[PDB]
Amino acid sequence: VLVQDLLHPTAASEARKHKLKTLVQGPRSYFLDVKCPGCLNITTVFSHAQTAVTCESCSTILCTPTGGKAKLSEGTSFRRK
Amino acid sequence: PQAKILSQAPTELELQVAQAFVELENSSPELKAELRPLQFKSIREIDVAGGKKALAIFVPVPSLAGFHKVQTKLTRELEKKFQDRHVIFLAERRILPKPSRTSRQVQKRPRSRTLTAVHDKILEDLVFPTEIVGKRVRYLVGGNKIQKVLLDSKDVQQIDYKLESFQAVYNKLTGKQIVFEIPS
Amino acid sequence: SLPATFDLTPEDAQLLLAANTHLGARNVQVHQEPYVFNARPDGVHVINVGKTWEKLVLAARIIAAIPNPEDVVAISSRTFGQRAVLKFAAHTGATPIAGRFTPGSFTNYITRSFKEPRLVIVTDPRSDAQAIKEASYVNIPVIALTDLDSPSEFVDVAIPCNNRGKHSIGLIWYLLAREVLRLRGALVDRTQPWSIMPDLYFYRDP
Amino acid sequence: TRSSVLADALNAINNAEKTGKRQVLIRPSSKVIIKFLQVMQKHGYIGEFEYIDDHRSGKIVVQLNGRLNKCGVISPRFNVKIGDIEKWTANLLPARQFGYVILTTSAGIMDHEEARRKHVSGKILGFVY
Amino acid sequence: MENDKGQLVELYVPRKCSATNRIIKADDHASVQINVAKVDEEGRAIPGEYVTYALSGYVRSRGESDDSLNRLAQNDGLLKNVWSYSR
Amino acid sequence: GRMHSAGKGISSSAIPYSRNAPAWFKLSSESVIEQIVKYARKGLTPSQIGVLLRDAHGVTQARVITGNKIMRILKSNGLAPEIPEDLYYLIKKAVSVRKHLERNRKDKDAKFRLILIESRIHRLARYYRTVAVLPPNWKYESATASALVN
RNA sequence: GUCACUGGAUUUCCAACGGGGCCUUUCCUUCUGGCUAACGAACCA
Ligand SMILES: [Mg+2]
Ligand SMILES: [Mg+2]
Ligand SMILES: [Mg+2]
Ligand SMILES: [Mg+2]
Ligand SMILES: [Mg+2]
Repeated sequence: VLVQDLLHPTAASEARKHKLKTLVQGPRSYFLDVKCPGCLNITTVFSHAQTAVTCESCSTILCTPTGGKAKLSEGTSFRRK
Repeated sequence: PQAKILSQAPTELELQVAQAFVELENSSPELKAELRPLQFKSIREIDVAGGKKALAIFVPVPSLAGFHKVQTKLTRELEKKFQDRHVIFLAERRILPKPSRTSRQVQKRPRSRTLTAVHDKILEDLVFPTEIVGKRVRYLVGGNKIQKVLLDSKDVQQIDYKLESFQAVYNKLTGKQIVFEIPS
Repeated sequence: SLPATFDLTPEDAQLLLAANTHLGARNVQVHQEPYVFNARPDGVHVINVGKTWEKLVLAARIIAAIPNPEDVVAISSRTFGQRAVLKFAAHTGATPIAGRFTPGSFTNYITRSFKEPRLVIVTDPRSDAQAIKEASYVNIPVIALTDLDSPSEFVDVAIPCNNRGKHSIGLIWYLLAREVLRLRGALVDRTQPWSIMPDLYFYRDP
Repeated sequence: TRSSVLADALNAINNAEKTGKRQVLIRPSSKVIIKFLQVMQKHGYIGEFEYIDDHRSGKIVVQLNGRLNKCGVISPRFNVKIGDIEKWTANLLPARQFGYVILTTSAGIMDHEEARRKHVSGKILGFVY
Repeated sequence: MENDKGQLVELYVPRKCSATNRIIKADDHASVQINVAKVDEEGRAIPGEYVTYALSGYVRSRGESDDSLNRLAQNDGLLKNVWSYSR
Repeated sequence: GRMHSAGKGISSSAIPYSRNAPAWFKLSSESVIEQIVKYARKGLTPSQIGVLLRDAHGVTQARVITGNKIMRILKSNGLAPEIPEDLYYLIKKAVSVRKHLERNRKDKDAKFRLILIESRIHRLARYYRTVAVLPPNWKYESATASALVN
């Protein structure tokens, strides 16, 4: 305080800050890849997705929406990006 | 195939590169069928702080997405076939002047086609892979300026050695001055 | 400008952790955040003793270069810091003040406790604040033993210790006295520890 | 809603110098912030400054050395006849011998000493000292 | 402050604060000047020889006399690994 | 802050700093524009379209990867509606409120809010009238607009 | 030069300050004119 590097704040305090309050703003949301074991098909779902997602067929489920990150349903695998 | 892939009959280097292109067109599962549609307008030579010279190949615009699919391949074999040179692909972009009471033209003038959009497209082509993750501009206490370009961390190998080149590529073109940095 | 002999050394880092200086306050403060190393589970903050040490050295550096060693005033109104600052007064010139500072000491030339120090040292800025405040009226610099929660106002060059009590207050004054004797003075080869036991600075009571 | 955005800039600056800070984050940025900061730098009333690129309007971080008393904006931007510049400088500047009223003229953002030498005038912009 | 022919008027020129570079007024009585001793190799601070700083009352008032010493000392080569330019 | 209330809420999307990318997706825009027009003919708005695309299909944002914002697409293919979905919902709400005011005339808060809604609508329509998305008159009318939602 | 007024800069100091031209993707279009391309691509005033 009274002198500091604003151009290079630490990545520890830039991560705890609010979404819009980062030195340049950017999203905190990610995307997933998900399969249920019954189909080999891969479906890519958005972390906060508002739509209850199904894979290409079979209307199992994938996620259910909430006020936060969508809730992935039961046994499923999810990678990042 | 020698003089036709050129378009505007000169010059020395371009024909030299043209014969280095068709040479690579000999293999044709891919490396021919993909390389033939892509021609280029011309090239320029620019020195670097190191003894290696820079070879900048001008590209017609919308063809520019074809040289992108190859690129890594083509700049790999071009830096092989012409050693001691850095090979980069820049699209030739029309710049229309800022309209005024004196220089003025009908049909408005689009945003791309503006001097700043073009110089902001040069920085994007010079680096070609490794998307720019930010920027700054330093306004120096003596009155001059330095664009700090922030390059990605992925595949930054494809560039790392050419960074003092890109710099001098930009300075002979624009008149401006660059620096680079990486994420952490 | 600081030689590698001045570096921490394991012997000293032993005395500090044994004395438990490194244990810091639960409520931290905004000005004392740099001296924090990390927080323990169950809300106990670990002071960074290397920053503790180096400050101590810078502090002892400034006590030194004060031309007359009596002018330096060591103040504690706390009990824990009292027998501490008397000893600091005995080795270095250092006219001390233990317990009641009495107001109007640095102002009010007519008082009997009148002083005109060129430096002040303070164990607890909270409890001693009367001295810090008067100090701010006469242009007097101040050294401070500070916890994580301590008033930063009108204190230059703080030494984070523990200051909740026990041995830390005694150590930091002890180590303070030790280092101003090595600087200028006669101790001469800091390589060897001190004849004086650090338990000479401590609180007594029964 | 934001109106001037120059006036937000010179405010965060003038607020920071006074609190003893050495650096200030401005937002948003704009050509006129840039040019103002430029005439302030070139007389030494700030250090260097660095534009940040967010894809929208930009930010700036300016380094403050002290030595600056007030930097301020004049809204509205009044049309200033050429002889009136004398009259402006008398009101809002601490002495005849230093300080700068900074204009915006067909000859470009500058200070009144430059505009005096270039014999130009226009809308007034702000002051600095 | 120069005068007509190159000549020094203005009976005195004040000190400047090391942290803020703000003038230190004659009546500023919370202002402080710090004298840190200079050492020859292996201790033995040199008498009469100081690395000195001056802080303004504002800063000592504001609670920043501490962190501004650190930034200054490290800069002037007193301390190492204490003060941090990024947060 | 908020137009028609005191709320200062900043809750919003932060668009990433990217013109291009995600470097991973590479699904060939004409492939997404296809999926766009499908949901268009299915009777969806640009708003709920880009959500369905963002949730199930990846598709971070359609302005990126297709170079064109969603509504523009529907217009070039000719799925553009009469009144913007902006207006469409405001008038929807306003009509939905007025229906409630008919069976309850003693609800004053309802009478208050209808004013707020219709105020928003006349402001919006003026805009769309200025940039000529709507005819030089238009002018939402309380009685008539019930059929404009249905 | 009279022992504050006045005459000149030896292209060299150092310095600033301001004005006009060009070159760099760039002075648009039109009108008149000059010379020319195999009916008036070009170029120049
Ligand atoms: Mg405890
Ligand atoms: Mg200067
Ligand atoms: Mg707000
Ligand atoms: Mg309101
Ligand atoms: Mg209102």
